[PDB]
Amino acid sequence: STQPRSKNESKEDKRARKQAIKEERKERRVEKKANKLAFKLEKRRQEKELLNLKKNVEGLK
Amino acid sequence: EETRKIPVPANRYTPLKENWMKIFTPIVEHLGLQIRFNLKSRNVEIRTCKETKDVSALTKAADFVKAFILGFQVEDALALIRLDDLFLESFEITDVKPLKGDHLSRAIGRIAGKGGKTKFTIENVTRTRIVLADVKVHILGSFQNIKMARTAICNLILGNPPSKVYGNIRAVASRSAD
Amino acid sequence: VVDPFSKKDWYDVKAPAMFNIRNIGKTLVTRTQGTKIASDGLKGRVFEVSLADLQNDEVAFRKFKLITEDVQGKNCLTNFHGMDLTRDKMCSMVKKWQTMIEAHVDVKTTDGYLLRLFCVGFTKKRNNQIRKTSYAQHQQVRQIRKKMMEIMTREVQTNDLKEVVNKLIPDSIGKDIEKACQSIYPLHDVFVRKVKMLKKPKFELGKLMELHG
Amino acid sequence: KESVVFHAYGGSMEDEKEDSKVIPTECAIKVFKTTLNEFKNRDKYIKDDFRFKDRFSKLNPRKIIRMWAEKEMHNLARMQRAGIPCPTVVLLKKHILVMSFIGHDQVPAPKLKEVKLNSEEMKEAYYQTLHLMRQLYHECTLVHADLSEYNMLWHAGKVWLIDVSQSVEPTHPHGLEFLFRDCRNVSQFFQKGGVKEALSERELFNAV
Amino acid sequence: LGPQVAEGENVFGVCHIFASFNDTFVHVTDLSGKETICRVTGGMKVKADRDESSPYAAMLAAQDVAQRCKELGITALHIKLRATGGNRTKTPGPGAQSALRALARSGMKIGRIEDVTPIPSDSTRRKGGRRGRRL
RNA sequence: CAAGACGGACCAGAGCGAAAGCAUUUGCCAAGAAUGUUUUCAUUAAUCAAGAACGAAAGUCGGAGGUUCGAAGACGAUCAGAUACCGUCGUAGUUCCGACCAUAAACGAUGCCGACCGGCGAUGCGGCGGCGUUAUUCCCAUGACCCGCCGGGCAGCUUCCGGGAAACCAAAGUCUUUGGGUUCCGGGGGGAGUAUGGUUGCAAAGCUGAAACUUAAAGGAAUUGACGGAAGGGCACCACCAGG
Repeated sequence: STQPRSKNESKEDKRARKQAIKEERKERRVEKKANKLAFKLEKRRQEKELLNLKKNVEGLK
Repeated sequence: EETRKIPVPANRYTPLKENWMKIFTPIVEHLGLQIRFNLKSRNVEIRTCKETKDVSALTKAADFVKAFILGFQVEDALALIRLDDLFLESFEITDVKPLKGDHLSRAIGRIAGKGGKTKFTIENVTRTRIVLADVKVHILGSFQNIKMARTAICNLILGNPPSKVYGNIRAVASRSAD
Repeated sequence: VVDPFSKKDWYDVKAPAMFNIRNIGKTLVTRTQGTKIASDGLKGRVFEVSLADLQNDEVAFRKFKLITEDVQGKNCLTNFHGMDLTRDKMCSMVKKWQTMIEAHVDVKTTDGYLLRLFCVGFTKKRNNQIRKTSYAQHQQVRQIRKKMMEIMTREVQTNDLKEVVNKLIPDSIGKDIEKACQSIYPLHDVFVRKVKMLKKPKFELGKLMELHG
Repeated sequence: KESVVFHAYGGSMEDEKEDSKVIPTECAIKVFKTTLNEFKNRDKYIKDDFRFKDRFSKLNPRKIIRMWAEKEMHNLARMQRAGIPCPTVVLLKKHILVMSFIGHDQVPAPKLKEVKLNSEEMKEAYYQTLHLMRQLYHECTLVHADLSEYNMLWHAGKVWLIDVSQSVEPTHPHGLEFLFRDCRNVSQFFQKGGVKEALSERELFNAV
Repeated sequence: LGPQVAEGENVFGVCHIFASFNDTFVHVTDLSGKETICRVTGGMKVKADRDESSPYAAMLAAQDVAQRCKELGITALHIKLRATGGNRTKTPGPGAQSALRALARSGMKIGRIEDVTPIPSDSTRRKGGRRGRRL
């Protein structure tokens, strides 16, 4: 939420907004870790595939 | 009558005393204003008299005295006294970027170079005069020249290498119809 | 279209009886237009006056903030508000190798005027001092500062505004401090730096009557 | 000396693009000379140009030739945009620029000096040259600086201007003097041809 | 229209020269500062954006305020010199010296040159980031 | 007037602290090195697996407050191709309080303790010896300058002490003439500080940490300059000016 804070807001208004921003912060960190894991698995599999290409299937006859 | 007094630092009191005759000669000859050195106040006071030819000569004399006290060369001060469009643009080193300690000193090197070669090249290219005091850089020249000098000095003071900075300054000088 | 300066007026502002030069000048004031009185409108103004514009023989690096209070038929009775040093002078004072001592006091005078007074002092290089450094140790600095507060209080708290203003024009306080600090560490140049105005008594006339004449 | 002009027959592109430029049947390909050391005196009209000074300060000879070709193409496009009679550039490739050929049946248009025109034809050509110079100075905001009898071609009773590679903007340090020299050369060429209505060099400079 | 004083005494005003990096403000007040007289900015004369901070706009504004103060009888001016201050550049620019020079040209009696900038004891934060500023 | 922030200039090749770090006055709190001692204990010591406190900034949980600045996010310029670039706002954050986090180019890129080994002349602190100078001549002591000497520091200059691949270093010296005590740690370059496992963590992450496979180099100091798209001069009626 890109809502500029004014001077007139009181408690249970700023608190809820900060807790909300905290919530999507924690969530966004969760899918950041998930994407790190997915790209890690994909890179490990593609490295195994490339090294397999080095080991087998490269030639003419 | 009115007078203008310029304070004199102790770090340049002997340089001003050595060049006292060469400063007081054009001040009383070409402008015709009384000049005194209040040793108690350590201030150079220039006052008008009945021998004053015209207005704004006292302002030019004050500008020349400020240029001499700041650390600029005597010929540069005389040229600023003779010419009309001359300004003393000064900027603190820490205004360009937040720099503290040894890195700040190294940044001075990035304005100076080995021997002052970068400063001399910038002075020749931009047609300005640059004095690098301990945390300050004072530039004297034309308004467009002062703008080009400020841009080049800020670029060198922001980490950029001196070769690329010199090339950019040469490009700006060629693009300014110098 | 209509020139606002035609509705204006030029009131006179004078220095008090303390200073040799009397007329400190002219003020542009919008005239009374029924609702708001011009006298009340100009009652809360400050004036920055140099000491060489008040006394001929004195120095030029002191400035005075002064409040006017009363209107006397295109005449303004002005009271002393505070004093400060010239910024060019302050930039001239701070040398590289020289310890600076600052102090402030909050002194209520005998006539009810509560002031926040400031004092700056620089250390003195000696006549045969080969050593470029002239640093004062911190306990000597604290002792100098404590003597500075006690001396400034002892020549301000015992007096009204008249004697304190009379003392600060030649800086008798500064000469007294520089005389008294030669026992601890010989000091170079001490002045009362800034005079702030903390608390003003109730406004009336007779004090201003004797203050102007 | 600096470029070679070749007449050629253009092809018909079979690509039915709505934005495809129409290729002329006869085209002129100008290829600038890159192996000749006689181009050391051409830096005066390139270093003064603000559009390429940051490029001219660090240009190699091949890059200088490419920048000159680009400047010539831009000058030709500016002249075509103002309605001045000049060849229309189709495509530019490095140091070779392709423009519309001036002539017919692979015969280039003869120059103004080599054209034997009558008195009325000479007056019309002088008026067309003056109008073209005024349009270049006012609308194109450029000075040809190489205008002469060999830089103008006569085709179908019209005067066409070529070699705009050395053209510079009027804001150059010596653009006005170069325009005055070109006007003086045009005035001398008109006075040699018997045009009594031809103005002097100063009058032509003031009018342009 | 003006003060009713003899020729010998000169009427004192306070001329604030605020030299920003956009343009310059030449604002004339009394010695009080309460009621002003004239404020001619850089955008009064130059119809552009580059030359707002140029010395030409400064000298034109100085000529305008000099004409105005001669119209309204103001014969002497104390000059307070101001830069943008704060965390920004502390030194007054070339527009300030150009404006004071142009005022001194137009017959103005020069009083005190008091360099009044809002200099911080300690800034809050520099407007630029940790990287750098000014290209 | 109010709000929070930060303590410039003084500010030094200075100071203190185990490091991180520490700059407005005043009081309190308990520390702390060095110096001085014809004081006391008498071997109580050095370094340390395990284990334990502190640990910049950023981050994470609960509150408060939010001036400035500002990750994100929103504008506008700039173009054969700009999405970097520049200026305008702006959320978390930046601040305080209580817990996690334990990482930095956390750098003197130099473990800690001890011995020997050149010179110089400055600086800080303490002490000692002093011609003389100032507290309006001080009436005795006493502060501030000047000349030394000692101890422990912070650093500089210089040397063919010796080292060293050299840059350089009074330690990086006393090393094939190799042994004072001790701790940690490196073994051609990548993969890789990666995967897996254990453990700490709310989380992000931290500590420990491979291999398969891959290459003949990767790297360190110093010396020149092909070339400047680097700047100067200087030369020539086979170049120019004045001309013929």
